[PDB]
Amino acid sequence: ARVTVEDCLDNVDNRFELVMLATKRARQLATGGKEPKVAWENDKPTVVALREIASGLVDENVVQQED
Amino acid sequence: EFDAIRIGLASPEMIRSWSFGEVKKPETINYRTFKPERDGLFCAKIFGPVKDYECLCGKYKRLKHRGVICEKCGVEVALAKVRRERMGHIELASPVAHIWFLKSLPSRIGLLLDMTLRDIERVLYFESYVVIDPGMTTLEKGQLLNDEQYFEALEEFGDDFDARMGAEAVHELLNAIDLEHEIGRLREEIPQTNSETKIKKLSKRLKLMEAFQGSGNKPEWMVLTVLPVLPPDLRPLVPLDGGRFATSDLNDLYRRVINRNNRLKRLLDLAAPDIIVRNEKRMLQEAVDALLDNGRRGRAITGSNKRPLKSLADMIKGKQGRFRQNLLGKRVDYSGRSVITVGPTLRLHQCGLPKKMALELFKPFIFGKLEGRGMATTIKAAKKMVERELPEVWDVLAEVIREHPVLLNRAPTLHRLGIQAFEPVLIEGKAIQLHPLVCAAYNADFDGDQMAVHVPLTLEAQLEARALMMSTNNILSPANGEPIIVPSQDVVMGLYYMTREAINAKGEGMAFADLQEVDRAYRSGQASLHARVKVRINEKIKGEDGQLTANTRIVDTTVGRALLFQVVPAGLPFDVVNQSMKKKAISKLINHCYRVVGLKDTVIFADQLMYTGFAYSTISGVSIGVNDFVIPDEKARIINAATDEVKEIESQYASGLVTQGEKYNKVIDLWSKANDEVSKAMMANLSKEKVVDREGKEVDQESFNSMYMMADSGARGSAAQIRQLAGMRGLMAKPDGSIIETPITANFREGLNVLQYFISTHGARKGLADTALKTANSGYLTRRLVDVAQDLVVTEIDCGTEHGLLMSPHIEGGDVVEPLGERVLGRVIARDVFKPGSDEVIVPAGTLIDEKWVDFLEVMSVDEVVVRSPITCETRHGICAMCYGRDLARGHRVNIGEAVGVIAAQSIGEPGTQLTAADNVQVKNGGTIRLHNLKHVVRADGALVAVSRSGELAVADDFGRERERYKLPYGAVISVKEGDKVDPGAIVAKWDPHTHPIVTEVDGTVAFVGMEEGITVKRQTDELTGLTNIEVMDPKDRPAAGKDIRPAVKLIDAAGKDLLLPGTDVPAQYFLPANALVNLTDGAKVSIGDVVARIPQTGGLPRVADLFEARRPKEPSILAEISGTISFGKETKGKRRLVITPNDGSDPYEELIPKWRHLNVFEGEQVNRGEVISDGPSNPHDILRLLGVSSLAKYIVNEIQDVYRLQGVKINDKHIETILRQMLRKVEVSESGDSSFIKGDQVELTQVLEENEQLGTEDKFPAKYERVLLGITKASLSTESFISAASFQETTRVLTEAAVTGKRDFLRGLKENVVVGRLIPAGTGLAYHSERKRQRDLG
Amino acid sequence: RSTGSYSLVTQQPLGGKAQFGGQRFGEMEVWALEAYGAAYTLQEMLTVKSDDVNGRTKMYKNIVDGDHRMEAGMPESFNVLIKEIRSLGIDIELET
Amino acid sequence: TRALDATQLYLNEIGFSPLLTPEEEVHFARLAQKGDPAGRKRMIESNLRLVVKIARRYVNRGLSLLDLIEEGNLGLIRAVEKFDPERGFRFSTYATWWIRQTIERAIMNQTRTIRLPIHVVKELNVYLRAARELTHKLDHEPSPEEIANLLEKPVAEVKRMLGLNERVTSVDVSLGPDSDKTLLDTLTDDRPTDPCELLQDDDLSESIDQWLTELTDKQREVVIRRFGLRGHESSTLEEVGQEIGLTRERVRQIQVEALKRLREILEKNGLSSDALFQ
Amino acid sequence: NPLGVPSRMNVGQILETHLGLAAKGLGEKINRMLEEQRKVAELRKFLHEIYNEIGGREENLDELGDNEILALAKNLRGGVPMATPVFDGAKEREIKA
Amino acid sequence: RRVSALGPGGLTRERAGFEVRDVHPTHYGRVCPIETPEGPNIGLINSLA
DNA sequence: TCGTCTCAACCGAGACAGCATCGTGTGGTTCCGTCAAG
DNA sequence: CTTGACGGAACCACACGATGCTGTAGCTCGGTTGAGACGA
Ligand SMILES: [Mg+2]
Ligand SMILES: [Zn+2]
Ligand SMILES: [Zn+2]
Repeated sequence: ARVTVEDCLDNVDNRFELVMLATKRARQLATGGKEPKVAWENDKPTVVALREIASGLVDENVVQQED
Repeated sequence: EFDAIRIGLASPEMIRSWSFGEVKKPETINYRTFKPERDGLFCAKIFGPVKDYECLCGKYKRLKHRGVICEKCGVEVALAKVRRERMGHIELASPVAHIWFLKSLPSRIGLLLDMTLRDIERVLYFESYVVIDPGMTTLEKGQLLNDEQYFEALEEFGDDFDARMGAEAVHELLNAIDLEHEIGRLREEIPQTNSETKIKKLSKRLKLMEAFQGSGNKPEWMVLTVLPVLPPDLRPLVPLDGGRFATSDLNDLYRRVINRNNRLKRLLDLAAPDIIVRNEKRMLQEAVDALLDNGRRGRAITGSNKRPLKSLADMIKGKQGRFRQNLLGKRVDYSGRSVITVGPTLRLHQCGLPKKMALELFKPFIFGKLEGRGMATTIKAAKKMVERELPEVWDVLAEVIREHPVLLNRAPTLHRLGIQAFEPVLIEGKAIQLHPLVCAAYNADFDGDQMAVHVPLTLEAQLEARALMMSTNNILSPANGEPIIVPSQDVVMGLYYMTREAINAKGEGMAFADLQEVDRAYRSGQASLHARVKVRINEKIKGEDGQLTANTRIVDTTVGRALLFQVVPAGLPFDVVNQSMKKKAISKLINHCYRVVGLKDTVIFADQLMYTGFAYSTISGVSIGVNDFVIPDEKARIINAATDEVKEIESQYASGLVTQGEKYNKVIDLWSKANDEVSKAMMANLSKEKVVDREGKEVDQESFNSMYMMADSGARGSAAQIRQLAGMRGLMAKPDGSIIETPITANFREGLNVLQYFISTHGARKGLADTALKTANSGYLTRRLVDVAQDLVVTEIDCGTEHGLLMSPHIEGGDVVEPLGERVLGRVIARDVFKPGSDEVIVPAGTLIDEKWVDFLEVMSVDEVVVRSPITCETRHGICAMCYGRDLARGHRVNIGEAVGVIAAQSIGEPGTQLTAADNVQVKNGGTIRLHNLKHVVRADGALVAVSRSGELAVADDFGRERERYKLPYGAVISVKEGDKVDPGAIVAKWDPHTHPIVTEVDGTVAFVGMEEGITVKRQTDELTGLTNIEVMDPKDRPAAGKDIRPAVKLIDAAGKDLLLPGTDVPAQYFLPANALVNLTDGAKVSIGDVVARIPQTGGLPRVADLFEARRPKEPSILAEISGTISFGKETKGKRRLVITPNDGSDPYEELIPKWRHLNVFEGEQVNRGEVISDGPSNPHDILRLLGVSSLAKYIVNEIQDVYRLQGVKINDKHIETILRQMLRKVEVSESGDSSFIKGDQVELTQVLEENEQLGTEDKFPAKYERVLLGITKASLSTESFISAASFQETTRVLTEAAVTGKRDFLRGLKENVVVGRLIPAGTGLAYHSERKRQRDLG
Repeated sequence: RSTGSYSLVTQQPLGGKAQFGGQRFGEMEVWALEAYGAAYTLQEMLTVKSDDVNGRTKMYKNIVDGDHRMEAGMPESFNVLIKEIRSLGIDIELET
Repeated sequence: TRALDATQLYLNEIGFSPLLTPEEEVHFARLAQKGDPAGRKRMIESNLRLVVKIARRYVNRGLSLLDLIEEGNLGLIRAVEKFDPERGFRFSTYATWWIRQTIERAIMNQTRTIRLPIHVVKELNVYLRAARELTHKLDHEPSPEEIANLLEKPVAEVKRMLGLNERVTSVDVSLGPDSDKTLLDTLTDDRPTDPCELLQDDDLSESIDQWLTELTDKQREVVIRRFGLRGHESSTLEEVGQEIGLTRERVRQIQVEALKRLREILEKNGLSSDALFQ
Repeated sequence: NPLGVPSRMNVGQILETHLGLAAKGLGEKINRMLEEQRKVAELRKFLHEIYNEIGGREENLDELGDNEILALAKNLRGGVPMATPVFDGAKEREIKA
Repeated sequence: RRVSALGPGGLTRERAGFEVRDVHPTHYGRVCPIETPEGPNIGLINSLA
């Protein structure tokens, strides 16, 4: 329910590529071409993007195929 | 976009092509109308229109034509921004030289001409002459001549001579200089001499010659005959109130040089004589010098004022020194300053924000939402409805408040935690509510300052801000392993008054069912917060990875410890919360639970702990009162006894027994003795200030008053502050350098008089002076300290080389100062560790030291650990992430792209505002003795005499770890033997800083050779037969015949055979220096090791500046060059020529020593390289010549940590290790063949040059190098950049160096990329830079 | 202040349009900004919030229309620097 | 050591200027009339004491002393260039009058940023001279009313003449000795350079483009062709009589009813006079 | 907050708030004394027992009862001021009294 | 009653150092060191007793 | 007997009048945009 | 759907000074450079 980046920081231990991944996910959400996986909880696309990053549902190859 | 950011020298023709027209009139604005004319400073034909889409005559006012030219005026109609694209030019009939190449600290014309600055300025001042292309003449082109000398040279030659003067001769010699062919003579003459002053000029000459060769630009392009004009939109001309105008001084100087060039044009066409064209060219020289700079030789003044005019240097820089206009001030949009306040009802993941600024900081977001939802598609009605305060604006605005980050930065910036990220809410009022637990990270108490907010526009910046500076990410401080979120006094007083061991209360010995049942029982009103009760705990342990076993434990916890484990979740044990809840205790607790659970559970535990601490502070009832400060009755007795003692001191001083200094030292240590005596008495009466009893007469415990609680907690303040409140205030010292002998007989409770307050105000004003100057001094040092460390990017994952550097704990003094676990936390291991057994390896890999490895090495007895340091890395232009430890905001390892140098400099720049003999060696704890690099010999009586002054006394413990380290000088006596039992407080080593004995190695009879009674020795007899020995003479008091004679006591056998020491061919003959006394006469049997003769023997801001500048102090320490035998050479020749004659390799060179410095070198001693001789400190650069890198780095981290430990802060050694690598990055060479003899380049360039030359045609084209270490004001001047160095250095020197350099630099660095606003390499720009490298010159 | 009128020597906002300006984003602010390992906000706050010509227009059009592309473009700070450097006659070209 | 300056060097260089009897200057003026590059050189290199004596009187001005000695020798060489020796008098007074004209031109062209012709700076000079004469007997601040009463001129005329005297100071010398902030970042430009203004411009352009595309075709054509908004020139119904409509009254009624339709759809869209023009 | 006394080295916060509590106690006492409608003899005895402490001096038995006593009552019902010097001010025992 | 050391013929803020920012005990009743503005200038701007 | 190695000052930062065109004010008609009138 | 009248631009001739030119003759601390000193 809250913004938690620890679920990705303890998984990938990188803190660099998830910014670009959530960037591309938020751009695909704001462009209106890709639907979000997790439902909206009265948030902006940033929270949905970081939740899809921390849940491990979208990756680099998945975002490249979605582009 | 753009690439290849280089600097090259340009021809006047390409300056003409960059120009758009020639200016020849001083017309700026007309006197009739407010419209400028043509051919002026504000012309429309050359630059463009003053308005948008209009012409100068006013014929075309449409929007269609963008590149069309009018018929009446020769201007091009375009936008209003095209005044900031086009420039003009000024035609120079005689070319004028550039004074930026001359008036700087180097004068490059004098170095390319092998001249000085005086003659090359005198030829511009039209006082001396200069000739070009002499050929067959007596004087060459580099000679000087006066007017009569040039007339005689023209008369004696007639032809083949051209005598010019000014800057056209400079252009002629720069045309006919042949810089591609003149470098060969310099390269041939460079090995001919081996000077210093001449070789420095030859080295900078070959440097500028190689720069002209690799530049690809002609040297004649320095002098210019086409000079551009400033763009007229950068210099203001606007109508003011009342028909006035607002102009800059650059308009005035450019108009002045325009009029002077017009007068030159009107004077050149009348067959003018030589004197007036010399005067006019000198006038144009001073005119263009006033154009480029101000305040050197022109000193031009304006009308009706006293301030000097502003040149183009004040347009490229402005004010505040030699810093650029984009670097001096940058007002960023979407900002605004406000005052802050604390909000305690908000979580860590949110904050408060008032609606009056929330209507404007979210203005493009509310415009997009209002135009997207479908209520108002316009923007002017949107502005009207957000300025009319409608009812629906909050309902349509609250969608971008809940889940939208904001930035907030303090306007005095101290560290990296001053900027943060939070989530606003919708409140009332005008000021901003903040999180309580982040003001300690801000270092900003709520004192009513001005804090500005920032809102980034795109949502990508919001996502990365919530990734980088959201408060659930930067929990750990960059200084050490303590968190930057520090609990303040209210939550720690809540945990202090909550958990307590009480004697008498209501409900003593009761039983509680569970934790929440205890919470119900405490709040009923019959149970106390502190009582001896009993309760079971349903605790869970997270020791196993992926399983939390449930178990109960019966412990003797109180009500408060049960309510403390009520808020603490099931990720912490119940035994760790059984202490007294001090500040450092709960800091270690929050660091431990952070390290074991990560980030989210830590930050959700933080708000719940803050909430229960706030509630338990609200329902608490402590206060500091008049009965809180207990005054003992023995304090007045101590004051009266010490007053009688100082009256005795004054009477015995007035009677005429002692001097002022002895009684002064007596009072300044006895008053401090009384001070800490009444201080520990204050601790005693503050600890024993509680009278309680439970079914008994009396019972003593800890006191239940707020002063003792804040003393034991230690949130803000220390134990030395309550002495001023209750006991004796202390001994404030005078700011002149002395101390005041009269004490503070009263206190703050009873009331001070005038005199004691007058003593206290001097120290108060001194402390105010230190706190006022320390902020400016810390800013002034950090403005270069982070400036040198802005090129520490990470671009490599794992190199593969095997190096490292040993890290030793601070064991100076009696006990250990810094522990081992407080220095290697978060670090990575370089090689395998060696157990004291046989073939026992813990781990053969470079794993990260986590929270388990620290107690794993604490259970072990290893102390000499080697971590992977970046100071011995193999990467080029950066630092790999495998060398850097885990000392970051995260808990895991660092990754690729982290700028590790700026945090390394900020961890030093942050606590910079908080700052202001050897008679016997005794041990403190019982430990074994360990000899480390010391050569000693046993004596006949049983003592141990050490002749090596490089040896250190290491006191190893019972396990084998070193807990105490001592320094042993030469000639010291070691009473204890190696490999013996331990003894606490015993004497292990004894040395006199007073006399200096001379121990011997062989035995037998002695014989003094070269001793004369009157020249070398003298029979001195004291009064009443007090001294009967042989007194030697001084070197200056001796005669002229015995001045070069040196005595030497030859040691031989008793039978008459020659006795020599083993190892060397020379016998063991001891010399007789001055001021010595021989105890034993010649011809007597003397044992080995006996004393032959007796020879008698700041801190803070400027200290850290001197160790960061790497410069020598006022009195440096001189060390011996090569390890081996140290002998004396010239004595009365003017200096001390301490020669070095080793056994392996002898060198003919000998280091010099001044006669003012004291030399403690013994004649004939085996002085190694690590042995210090002279008193005072040795700089890092100076040390870097004998030993190497490791001893220098451990000396640097020791001399940093000893001064940084006394304040209270803790800084890891990596934060200075990376900047030491950065200032060690440049090295020098000492061999030609591929480069010159003396040149300073980077070590990575020399490494790749050696790697390119080792595999090629020849065998070994490259040679060896030499490591030199630099400071923070010259390591950043050896960079290959120009605009990164044009911010802190003078632009007048670095721009001329770049202009003569011609180095095609790339976008490597950070200042080159933050001066323009393109993609930064350090960070998330790795994908963009890899894409640019893939699409640029690659397939 | 959300949007302020830019200056005459560069495209940085300032007062005088009946609105007070922002704070000084000097050296220590951007130093604390690049204290962490990030690179995108450092150029976003330097080419979108100030020092551009058409970049703020295309970014506002991307905000209004909704779709994001993040075009790089060319800032005007490089233009002010190349004019102030070519005023001294200095050859600067691009290889590409 | 030695002095690294220019004025001292100039003063040491002009020490070799001879001062003979007037017959030498008469012979030099006679030789300069026929044409020879020796008499003009001697007259330009032997008559600098009067030049520096003229330049020493005009000190403490908006120029430098090198400019004063340069206009002095420029006026001297312009005097001896077109010099007529038929008068038989001394040319020192002629060079003095030429140097006075050159220093008047230097005051006119090298003092204020706004340039001025001869007559306006002459009436400014006599007006400031009259103000200097009257302020000694007035013992107060000079007001334009007494100057207009003394000079027999209207008050608005002399107010407009004194309004040209701007006397602009520097942009770095701020108020007070501590110049922590200059005057470059204080005032802004008068033109619209805010992103708010250009943003409102492009949003209003897109809004009226959508409102013209949502209206009728003939109304959008007569609204775009008349004002020149949607890719049209600066032509009207008198120029579009052979393009859209022949009768001017018919297309004028069409234009005013299209403006009434635009006003009523702005009223129904939430746009009024008080919400647009404050 | 009780951090202002140990960290900042000023214990005058506690002494000033104690004298403020005493002054408001005396002010509420003279306010309820004026409310209780007592005679002027009780008011002058009240001023006598106020102005006869250990520190300072007494300036009583000078003011008239009808004008000056009512004037000081109406102008001291909203609190009373103290007069302490800087380095020889009020001791603690008069504050305890 | 402000006693400032700045202005013409005096020491400015950068010219103070550690010389004029300290007090001598000859100021007994003359210069009060508990009256100076806080910020970038403490010690050189004094007050009158 | 001379080349090179320190070594202490030097400098700079955080008037008057006349002559030859001249450029927009000042209308001058003329074209245009609009206002009644059927 | 037609017709005739007035106020406001729109180049343009006339013009009134007005631009433009010309002749009288008495604090702490780091890079640079000139100068003394010692050995091969
Ligand atoms: Mg504050
Ligand atoms: Zn035009
Ligand atoms: Zn490495």
